[PDB]
Amino acid sequence: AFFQQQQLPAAMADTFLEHLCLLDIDSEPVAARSTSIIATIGPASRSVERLKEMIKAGMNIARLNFSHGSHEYHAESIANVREAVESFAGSPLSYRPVAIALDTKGPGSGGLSEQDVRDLRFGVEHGVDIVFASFVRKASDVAAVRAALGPEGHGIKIISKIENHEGVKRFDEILEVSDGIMVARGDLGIEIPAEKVFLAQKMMIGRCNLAGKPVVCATQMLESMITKPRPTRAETSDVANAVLDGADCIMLSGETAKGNFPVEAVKMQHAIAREAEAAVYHRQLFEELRRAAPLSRDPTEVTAIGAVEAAFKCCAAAIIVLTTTGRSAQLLSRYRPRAAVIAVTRSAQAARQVHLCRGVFPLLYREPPEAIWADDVDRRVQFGIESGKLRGFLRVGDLVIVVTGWRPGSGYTNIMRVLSIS
Amino acid sequence: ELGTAFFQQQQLPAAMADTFLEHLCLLDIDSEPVAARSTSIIATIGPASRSVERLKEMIKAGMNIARLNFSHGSHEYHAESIANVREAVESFAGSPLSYRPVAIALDTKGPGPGLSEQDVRDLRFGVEHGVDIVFASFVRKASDVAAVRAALGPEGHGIKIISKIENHEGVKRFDEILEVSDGIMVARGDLGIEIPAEKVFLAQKMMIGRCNLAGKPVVCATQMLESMITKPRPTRAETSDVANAVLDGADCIMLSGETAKGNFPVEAVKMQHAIAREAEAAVYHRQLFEELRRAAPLSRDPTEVTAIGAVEAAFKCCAAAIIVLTTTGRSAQLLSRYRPRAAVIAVTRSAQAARQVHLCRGVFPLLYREPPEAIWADDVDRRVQFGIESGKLRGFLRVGDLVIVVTGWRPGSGYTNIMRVLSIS
Amino acid sequence: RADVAQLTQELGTAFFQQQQLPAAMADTFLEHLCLLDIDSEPVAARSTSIIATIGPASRSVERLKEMIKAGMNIARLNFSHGSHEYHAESIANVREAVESFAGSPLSYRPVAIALDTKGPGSGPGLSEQDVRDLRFGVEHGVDIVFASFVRKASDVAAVRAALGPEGHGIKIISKIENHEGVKRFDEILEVSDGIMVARGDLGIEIPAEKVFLAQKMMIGRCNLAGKPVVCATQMLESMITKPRPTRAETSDVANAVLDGADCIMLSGETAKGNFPVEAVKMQHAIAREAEAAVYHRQLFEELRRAAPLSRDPTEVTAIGAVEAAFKCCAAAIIVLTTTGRSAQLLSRYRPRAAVIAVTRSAQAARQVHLCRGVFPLLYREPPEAIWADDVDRRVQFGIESGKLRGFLRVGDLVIVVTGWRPGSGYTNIMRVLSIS
Amino acid sequence: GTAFFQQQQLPAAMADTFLEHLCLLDIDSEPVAARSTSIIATIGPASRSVERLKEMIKAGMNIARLNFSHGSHEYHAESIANVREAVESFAGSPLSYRPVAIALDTKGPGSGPGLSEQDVRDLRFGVEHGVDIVFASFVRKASDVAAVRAALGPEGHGIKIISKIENHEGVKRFDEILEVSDGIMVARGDLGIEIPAEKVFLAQKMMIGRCNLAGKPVVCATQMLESMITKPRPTRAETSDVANAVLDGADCIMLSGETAKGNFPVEAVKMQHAIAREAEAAVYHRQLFEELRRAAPLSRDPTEVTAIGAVEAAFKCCAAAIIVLTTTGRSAQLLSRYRPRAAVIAVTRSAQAARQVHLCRGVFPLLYREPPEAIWADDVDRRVQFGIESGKLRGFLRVGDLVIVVTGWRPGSGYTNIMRVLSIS
Ligand SMILES: O=S(=O)(c1ccc(CN2c3cc(O)c(O)cc3-c3cc(O)c(O)cc3S2(=O)=O)cc1)c1ccc(O)c(O)c1
Ligand SMILES: O=S(=O)(c1ccc(CN2c3cc(O)c(O)cc3-c3cc(O)c(O)cc3S2(=O)=O)cc1)c1ccc(O)c(O)c1
Ligand SMILES: O=P(O)(O)OC[C@H]1O[C@](O)(COP(=O)(O)O)[C@@H](O)[C@@H]1O
Ligand SMILES: O=P(O)(O)OC[C@H]1O[C@](O)(COP(=O)(O)O)[C@@H](O)[C@@H]1O
Ligand SMILES: O=P(O)(O)OC[C@H]1O[C@](O)(COP(=O)(O)O)[C@@H](O)[C@@H]1O
Ligand SMILES: O=P(O)(O)OC[C@H]1O[C@](O)(COP(=O)(O)O)[C@@H](O)[C@@H]1O
Ligand SMILES: O=C([O-])C(=O)[O-]
Ligand SMILES: O=C([O-])C(=O)[O-]
Ligand SMILES: O=C([O-])C(=O)[O-]
Ligand SMILES: O=C([O-])C(=O)[O-]
Ligand SMILES: [K+]
Ligand SMILES: [K+]
Ligand SMILES: [K+]
Ligand SMILES: [K+]
Ligand SMILES: [Mg+2]
Ligand SMILES: [Mg+2]
Ligand SMILES: [Mg+2]
Ligand SMILES: [Mg+2]
Repeated sequence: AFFQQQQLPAAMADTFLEHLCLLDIDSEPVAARSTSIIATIGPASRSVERLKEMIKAGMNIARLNFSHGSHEYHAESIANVREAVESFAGSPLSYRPVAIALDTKGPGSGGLSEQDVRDLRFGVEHGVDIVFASFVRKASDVAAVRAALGPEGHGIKIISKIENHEGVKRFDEILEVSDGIMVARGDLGIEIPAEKVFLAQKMMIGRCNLAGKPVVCATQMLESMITKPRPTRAETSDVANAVLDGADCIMLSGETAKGNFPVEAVKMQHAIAREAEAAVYHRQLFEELRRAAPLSRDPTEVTAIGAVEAAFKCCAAAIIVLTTTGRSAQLLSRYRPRAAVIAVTRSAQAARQVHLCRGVFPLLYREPPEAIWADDVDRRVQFGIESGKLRGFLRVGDLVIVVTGWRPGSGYTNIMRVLSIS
Repeated sequence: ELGTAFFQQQQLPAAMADTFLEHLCLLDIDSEPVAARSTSIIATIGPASRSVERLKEMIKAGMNIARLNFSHGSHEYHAESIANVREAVESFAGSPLSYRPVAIALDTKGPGPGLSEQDVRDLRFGVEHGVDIVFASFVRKASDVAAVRAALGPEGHGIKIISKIENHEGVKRFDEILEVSDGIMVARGDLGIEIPAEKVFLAQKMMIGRCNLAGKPVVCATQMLESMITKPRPTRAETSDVANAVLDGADCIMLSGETAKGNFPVEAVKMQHAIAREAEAAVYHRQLFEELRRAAPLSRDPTEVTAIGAVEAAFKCCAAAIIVLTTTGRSAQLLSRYRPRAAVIAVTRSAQAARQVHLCRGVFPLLYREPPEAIWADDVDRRVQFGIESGKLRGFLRVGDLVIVVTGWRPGSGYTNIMRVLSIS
Repeated sequence: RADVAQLTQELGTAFFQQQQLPAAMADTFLEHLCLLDIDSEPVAARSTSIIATIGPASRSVERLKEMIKAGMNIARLNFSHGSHEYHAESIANVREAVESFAGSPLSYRPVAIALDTKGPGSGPGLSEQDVRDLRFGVEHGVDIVFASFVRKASDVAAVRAALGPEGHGIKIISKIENHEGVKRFDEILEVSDGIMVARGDLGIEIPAEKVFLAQKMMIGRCNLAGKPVVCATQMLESMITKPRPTRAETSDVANAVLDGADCIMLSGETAKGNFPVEAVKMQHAIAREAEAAVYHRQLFEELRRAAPLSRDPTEVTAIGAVEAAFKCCAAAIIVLTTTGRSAQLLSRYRPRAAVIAVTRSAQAARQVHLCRGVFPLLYREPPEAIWADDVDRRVQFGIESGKLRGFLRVGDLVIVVTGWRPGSGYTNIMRVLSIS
Repeated sequence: GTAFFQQQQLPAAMADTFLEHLCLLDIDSEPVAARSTSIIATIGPASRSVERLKEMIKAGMNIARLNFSHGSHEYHAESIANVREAVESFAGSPLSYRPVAIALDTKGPGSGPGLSEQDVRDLRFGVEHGVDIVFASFVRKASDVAAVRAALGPEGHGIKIISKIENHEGVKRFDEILEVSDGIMVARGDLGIEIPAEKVFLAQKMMIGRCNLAGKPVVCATQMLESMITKPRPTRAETSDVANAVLDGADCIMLSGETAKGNFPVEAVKMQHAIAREAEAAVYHRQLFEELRRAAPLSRDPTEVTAIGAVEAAFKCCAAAIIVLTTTGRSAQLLSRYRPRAAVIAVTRSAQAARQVHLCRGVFPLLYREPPEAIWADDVDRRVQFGIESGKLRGFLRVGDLVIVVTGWRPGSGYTNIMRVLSIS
C-alpha cells in the first residue's frame, strides 16, 4: 500500500520517459505540501476572519503590494494578518507561522525612488520579513534597497523581481547579491515577447536551484479564479509546471487581493502543488543537484549533503534541524529531499522567512529553557518529533535524520544522527 | 564551416549541456528559433473561422488541421465548412512556397451503451466527405475504438482514429485503447470535470509519455489560450501551458472556442505558432533521444532500423532535414518517434497521407503529382530532388547543407531500408 | 571547474594534480582513462590489504619484521604442507614480530593470522585432517579461515561446526576453486564472511580463458553484498626467482584492485621465493597507484543505485558519512567499532578517505584488514567513568594517531562515526570536525 | 529465441549499471561473435617454417612482426618470403583466404637523438620488400614520426606508422605523437624500465583510452603470455593481462618471445584467440558506445556520418555484420571506432588495405580478386554478395540474419554515404 501512494512506482523508474509513463491519477499524495503559497492582501482578503480561512487553506506568506494603498492601509493589513496568525498560538505543537512581504512600487521612469525609500523604512518599522524589490535591473539596485533598509533591517530578506530584458541579462550579478528571485511574469511578458517568458522562468528557476536560493513563480497562475469558482485547464497546468520546474514558492495576486474566490484560489494552489511535488523525479533531480553543488569545507554544507543522502537511503519521513537563522534548513532544502525538513527555531522571524525554501516546515520553539545546553538541544529535537507525530508527518517505526551543531549560536551545524521513531 | 553565429541560435548552447539542470540554466531568450515549427496546430471551425477569407488567414498563420465539432451543427453546415476549408487550401495551389496540405478532422458527439445513432450517421458523413481523421469522443475501452472503426464502413479504413480520453475509465484503460487507436487526444475539458482538476496534469503527462514511447500521435487540447476568446493577448499561464504541452512531448496542440467563436481566431493561431517554435528549440534532445532509444525494444523491421540510423546521422552532422519517401506516411512517422531536430520532409503521392502526417511532430508533407517515370530508380530520384528543391524554396535547405535521405529498395509501401547522406548542390 | 574552483583556491592546484584527481573529476569513464597521469603521485595510505603466505623464506622473526614494515597485513598459514608443530612456531614468530612494535600504541600495526585448510580431496564433506587443523586454529587463536574447495552452503556450515563454540568469532572466507563453487556462488556468499578467488585450482577446473570472468563476477557480487573478496595465486609469480615482476604481473595486481578486490595475496612469492620482502613492496606500490585510479564517481553512484533501501542506522550513517567525506575531500573517517561492522559498512561504499577504526578488541583490529580502506587502531586504555568521555577519548586517540601517522594535518576535515549507547550495533552519529 | 539471449554475455549486456554487468558475467555463456582483437605474432626460429606459419594463420595470427633488433636483411627477407608463401597457400579458396599483414619493428635510435643510420637502411628495406606497417621504436616527439615518414620515401606513402611509446617523454608528448601517427604501440618492456613498473598500467590505460577517443589503432605488447615460451599453459596473471588489454580497448594484442623463440608458438596464438573472444563478449557496449558517441565531435564528412548511423542501426536489430566496401580501409576504420558488437566485414580490392585493416578492432578483411564489371552498380553488388558468401562460409552469417551494408555513391575512395538494411537469404 505504501509503494502505491505518492507516485512511488514513477519514483523508481529508470528513465524520465518511464517516470512519466508511470504517473498515476489514483496514486494519492502523502507528504506535506512543500511549495509555499504567497497570497496578495487586498479588499477581498483583508478581514481577520477571511485571513484565518486563508491561513487554514495554506497561505504561508502575505504579500502587501505597495503600488496601491497608503501606509495607514498597509499597517492595518499587517495588524489583521498578525491577529489572524496569533489566534492559533494557543496550540504551540500545531501553530503556523506566516511571513509578511513588502512588494515595492518600483523605480518608474527613474535608481531607488523616494517613495520606495519611505516604504522600505515603513517595512523596517513594522517588522516585515521580506522585501519583493520591483524592477531589479542590476546588482546596484539590490545594494540601494539594502541601504534603504538600514542597520535595523539587516535581517530582512531581499527577493529581487526580474521584470524586464536587462534583469534577465544581468541575472547572475543580481542573484549573487540577492536572497532570492521572483519571476514577475506580468511585466516580464510586456517587456519581452510573451512567447519567451517560459524560457526566462525555466532558466531563472534552474539557476536559483543551482545556487540554492529561493525562487518565486508569480502572476496570472489562476487568473480566471478572480471571477470564476474553478480555474482553466491551462491554469492548473501552469501551477503544476512551476512546481515541476523547481519553484520554491507560487503566488496569487488579483486572485486573492480582489477576486471573488480568494480562499478557493489558495486551496487550488495547495491541491495542485501536493500532486506536482509527488510527480517530481527525485532520482535525477537529486543526482544533478548533488553533482552541480561545489565541493565545500563548510561543516553545515557537508552535513546537509550527508543528511539528505541518509534520508533517501532509509525513506526518512523527515529531517529535523535546529536553526537560528534558517541557514541549516536552507542548505538541506537545496538538495530537494523527499523527506520534510522540520526546522525547530526560537526566532519568530526565521520561522516566517524559511517559508521561502521549499520543503522547510517551521516550528517556533516556545518551551521552557533547560539549564544544560545539551539537554536543551535534546528537548528541542523531541519537540520536533512530537509536533511531527501530532501533525501526521511521523509515525512509530519511521526513521528520521536529526541535524544539530557542536556549540550554541549560528554557524556550527556539524552533526547528523539516525533516529527510530518511538 | 558553420560559424559561431549558428551555435548561438535555436538554443544550441542549452542543447550541448551535460545535465538537464545545466540545460535549463543555459536557456536564452536572445537565442532565436531557426527551424520550422514542428508541432501541428488544430483549429476548431465555427462562426468565427468559417469564411473562406478567414480560413486563408488561418492557413497563413499556421493552421495544419481543421476540426469540425459534430456536437453542434447539421450535416449541411459541416459540409459547407469542409468546402470552405478546401477552397481556402486550394487558393494557394499556384504558389509552391505557400501551398500546404490541411487535414480535416471530424470530432464526434459521443455516446448511452454502444456507439450512438448520431455517431454512426456522422462517421458515415465523414467517409462520404473524405475526412482524414476522427477524434472519437469519450473512448473508455478498446471495444469503443472497434465500434468507431466498424462505422468507418467499407470505404473509410484509411481514416485515422484519435481516441479522446475524457474520463477516469479512459485513463485506467489507456493501454488497451492506445493499442487499437492511431493516436490519442488529452481532452482536458471533460477530463477536468470527470476527475479532480488538480490531477489533469498527471493524466496529460502520463498519456503523452506513453504515446511518445509507442510512437503514436498525441494531441493536447482545451483552454490552452482560453482568455483569447475575448482578449487580444493570452495570460502568462496560457503561454506557459502551450510551451509545456510541447515540452511534455505533444505532437499537436489545439484551439477550440479560441478559433470557433472567439474574437481573435487568427491571433490565437499565431500565438500557438510563436510559442511552439520557442518550446521546440528548448527540448533537451540529448536525453530525449537516449531515453527513446533505451526504452524502445530491439527491432528487426528495416523501416524502424533505418529510421534510428537516419536520426542518429542527422544529429551527427546537424542535418537541415531528413527527406523521406512515403506512401502511407509510416516511414515519416517512424522518423518522427525519435524526435529529430532536423525537419522530416515527407514526399508522397497520396493526398490523404500528406494531410494525415500533420499528426506526427516534425513531419512536413509535400504532395507530389508528376507523372511516374518509366524507370523506378529515376522516379525515386525525381521525388528526392522535389523535396530538395521545395526545401531550398521554403528556407529549410541551402547549397552546401547536408541532408539525410530515406528510401526503400523496391516500389510499394513497407520496403524502406536505405539511408543516404547527401550534400546539397 | 565551477564545482571545484573554491576548493582549488583553498587547497591549491598542487593538491588537485595528485592522487589522480583530474581523472577523478571526469564526466565519463572514457575521459577518466584519458586523464590518468603517471606524474600524478599517490597520496592516500594503501587501502588493499596484502596477504603473505608464511614459509621457509618468510618464517624468521627478523624477516617477518621486514615484511610487516613492507606492508603485510595478513599472514597466511598453508595447512596443505607442514605439521601442527611447524605452524605453531610460525604463529609464535609472527606474534613476536608483531608485538616488537607494541611499545608505541599510536603506530602499532595489527597483523591477522589466517589458516588455509588442506581441503576435502576426493571426499564429499569436511575431511578428518581439516577437523583437526580447524581445532588447532581455534586453540591457537587464528582470526580467519580460508576454507578450501567450498562447493555449497553446507560446506561452510561444516567448517563453522568444526570451529566449535569457542571459534564463533573467527571469519570464514570461502575459497571458490571449481565450477560448482561458481554456479552455487550466491548460496556460498550468503553464509560466508567473504570469498577468495582461488585462481590456481579454478584455472584447472574451468578453461583458463574463463577465470577472468569468474574473478570479475565474484568481485562484483562481493562488492554488491559488502563482503570481503580476496584475489589470489600467481599475481607476481616470476618474483619467486627474479627481483622484478613481468608486465602481465604488475597489470594483474593493478586490475585486481581496479576490479574491486579488498585483499591481494602472495603465495610462493613470499613462502619460498628469493624476494619475499620485495614482492610485498611491489604489491604495496601497485595497489597505491591502482587505488587512486579507481573512478569513485561512478563506483559510488552504482553502489548506491544497486544497494537496496536500508532501515539499519549503521548502514544509513555509513552512506551519509561517505557522502560527507566526498563533499569536503576528507582526509579520513574515524569510526568506533566493537566487532568491525561499522568500519565494514563504511568500506562497502569505497570512500577515497581512509577509514580509521578505533577498537578495544585486538581480534577485530586484526580482522578488519579484510575490508578495503580500514586502518585499525587498538585502544589499550581502561574505560572512563562517564561513557561520553570514554567515546571522546577514543575519537581524540584516532585524531592524534592520525596526525602522528601523517593521515591528518591541521586544517583537514574528518568525518567521525559513533553510536548512541555502549555495545555493538548502535552506530547512528556522523560529525564533521576540523583538525586543529 | 531464448538460447540466443543466454550466449555472448547477453544478460550482462542488458544490465543497467557496470556493477550489475559484472555481477551477470557467466562462465557458461559461450562467445558467438568472431574474435575482433587482432593478434600480432613475432617471427623467429620457432615460427619461420612455412608449415608452422600455416598452422599459426589457422590459429588466428593476423599480423607477422619482424623484429629488426635481431637478424640481418637476408634473414628478414627469408621471413617475409616464408610468411607470403604460407599466406598465399590458401588463396585458391577466395571465400576463406585470410590476409596477413607484415610489420617491420625498428631497432631504434639507441643513444642518438634522431633517426639512426641502421633505421634508415631497415626502413628502405621495408619499402623495397613491401611491408604494410612500421612499428617505430622509441618515438619521443612528432619530429621522430616525420623522420620515419621521410626515410620511407615517396614509394612508402601507403605504409602505416605505429609509434612505440617506450619512455617518459613519449608518454608526456603522447598527444603530439598520436596526431601525426597512424596508431600507437604500448611497448611495455622498455616502458617498464624507463618509468616505475607500478605506473605502466596507468600509461597503458591512458594511451588506449586516448587512441579509442581518436579512433586510431592501439597495440598492447610485451610479456602477455611470457611463461608460454617454456610452459604449455600460461599463468593466471597472463590470461588476466590479455583479457584486461582487450577490456581496456586495445585493437591488437602481441606475442614476442612466445612466437619468435618459444616452444609453444601455435598454442600461444590459440590462447590469445580464446581469451580475446571471451573478453570481447564481456565488454559493456551500452556505456562504451554512449561514451564514444558523446566524445566524438560533430562531423560534416559523409563517411563519418554514415558510420555512426550504421553502428546505431546494427545495435537496433542485433545485426550479425556490417559489410563495408573500402579502397583504403578508411570506411571500415570509421565503423570500428564506435566498437559495434556486429563484425565489420571489409571487402576490398587492395591487398595492402586488406592487410592493414587488421590494425582496427572488429574489421574482418576480405580480398576481392575479380576485375571490375561493366556496370558499376553490379560490381558493387557482386562485392557485397562476396562479403555475404564469405561470411556464411566462415560462420559470421546465417540465413535470417540482418546485416547493415555500407557503400558509396560513385567509384573511388572517399565517397561512402549509403547505409542499407539487408536480410540474409
Ligand atoms: O526534457 S527531458 O530531457 C527531462 C525533464 C526532466 C527531468 C527530471 N527532472 C528535473 C531534473 C533537474 O535537475 C531539474 O533542475 C529539473 C527537473 C524537472 C523540470 C521540469 O520542468 C519537469 O517537468 C520535471 C523535472 S524532474 O522530473 O524533476 C529529466 C529530463 C525529457 C522530457 C520528456 C521525455 O519523455 C524525456 O525522455 C526527457
Ligand atoms: O571503473 S568503473 O567506473 C567503470 C568501468 C568500465 C565501464 C564500461 N566500460 C568502458 C567504457 C569506456 O568508455 C571505455 O573507454 C572503456 C571501458 C572499459 C574499460 C575496462 O578497463 C574494462 O574492464 C571494461 C570496460 S567496459 O565494460 O567496456 C564503466 C565504468 C567501475 C568499476 C567497477 C564497478 O563495480 C563499478 O560500479 C564501476
Ligand atoms: O542554521 P543556523 O543559523 O546556522 O543555526 C544552527 C545552530 O543551532 C544549534 O543547533 C543550536 O544552537 P542554539 O542553542 O544557540 O539555539 C547550533 O549548535 C547551530 O550552530
Ligand atoms: O512509408 P511507406 O508507406 O512504407 O512507403 C515507403 C516506400 O516508399 C518507397 O521509398 C518508394 O516507393 P514507391 O516508388 O512505390 O512510392 C519504397 O521503396 C518504400 O517501401
Ligand atoms: O561496529 P560495531 O561492532 O557495531 O560497534 C559500534 C559501537 O561502538 C560504539 O561507538 C562505542 O561502544 P563501546 O562503548 O561499547 O565501545 C557504540 O556506540 C556502537 O554501537
Ligand atoms: O573507405 P574508402 O577508401 O573511402 O573507400 C570507399 C569507396 O568504396 C566504394 O564503395 C566502391 O568504390 P570502388 O567501386 O571504386 O571500389 C566507393 O563508392 C566508396 O567511395
Ligand atoms: O509585479 C509583478 O508581480 C509582475 O509584474 O508580475
Ligand atoms: O471534447 C473535448 O475536446 C474535451 O472534452 O476537452
Ligand atoms: O588454493 C588456492 O589458493 C588456489 O587454488 O589458488
Ligand atoms: O619493443 C617492445 O615491444 C617493448 O619495448 O616492449
Ligand atoms: K508592487
Ligand atoms: K465533439
Ligand atoms: K591449501
Ligand atoms: K625492435
Ligand atoms: Mg510588475
Ligand atoms: Mg469533451
Ligand atoms: Mg587451491
Ligand atoms: Mg622496446
